Amino acid sequence: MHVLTLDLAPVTPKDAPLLHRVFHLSPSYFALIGMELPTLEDVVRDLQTLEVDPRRRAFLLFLGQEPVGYLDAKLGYPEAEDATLSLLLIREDHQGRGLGRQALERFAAGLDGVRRLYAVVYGHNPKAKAFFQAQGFRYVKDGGPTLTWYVRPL
Ligand SMILES: [Cl-]
Repeated sequence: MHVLTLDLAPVTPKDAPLLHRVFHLSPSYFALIGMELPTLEDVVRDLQTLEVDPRRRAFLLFLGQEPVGYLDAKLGYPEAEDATLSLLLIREDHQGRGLGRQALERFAAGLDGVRRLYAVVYGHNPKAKAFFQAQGFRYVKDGGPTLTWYVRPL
């Protein structure tokens, strides 16, 4: 059986163990960007940091009770009127079923009053670049060797 509708649950520091597990079930992403899997202590610290920023919009992605991804954006960056998506991750066993597109469309639906939505891609990740272009994000610039910027009007 399949749950179809993806729920976007706002993340809090008590979610650290669940977000840790999502990252640990996504090893290929961390290898691609040249990083060890995050420690639980690292995930806690990162959640404490986003907790105190009123403009961060971060979510665990749920199918029923199962955490199957993570979405992290910042309103008001690069400009006050815009938003930027810094991470969209679907757990590796749930990739290729349209959940990335669903998460993006559900998130963008909530941004009436925002002007443009940027996405920043880290490292040599052409698969992610192909995904964002397919969803209507055009290339803006590269941000040095490690970063590439894309944008979609709302
Ligand atoms: Cl459903």
